[PDB]
Amino acid sequence: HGTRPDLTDQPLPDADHTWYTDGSSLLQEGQRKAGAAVTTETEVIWAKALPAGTSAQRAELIALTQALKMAEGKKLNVYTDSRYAFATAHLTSEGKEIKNKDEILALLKALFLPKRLSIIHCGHSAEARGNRMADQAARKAAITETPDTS
Ligand SMILES: [Mg+2]
Repeated sequence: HGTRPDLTDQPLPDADHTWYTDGSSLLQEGQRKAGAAVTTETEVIWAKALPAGTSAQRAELIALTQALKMAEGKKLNVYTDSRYAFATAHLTSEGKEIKNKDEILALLKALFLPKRLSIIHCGHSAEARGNRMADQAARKAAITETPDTS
């Protein structure tokens, strides 16, 4: 499925990591704030504010890419509530005239870092709690932290 032949959409039965990702972009009194995060069901393992103006879609790609990078050499089940990020990870060919070009390139390269990988798209279950955790962490970073650029 996609550029990476063994990529599955169903959870691996023996993953080393089960992570949740989210990218956020909120309009706070006319100012565009953004953030991204990677979490386990209950703990934040990476989160940061992104440059002013960063769109939600761009932030979503950045978060998923970070998860892939941190899981290099391991078996990863990673969740995303972004249809856009999920679909992008399955692209096999695209032109230069596309939005978020740099982020897409980084994602496509990162797909090959994990030993085994499942990217899953989407309550009171563990997966619902994890997705909610990533959402809260990305929004918290966007609203309460300062970005490294801009
Ligand atoms: Mg999302």
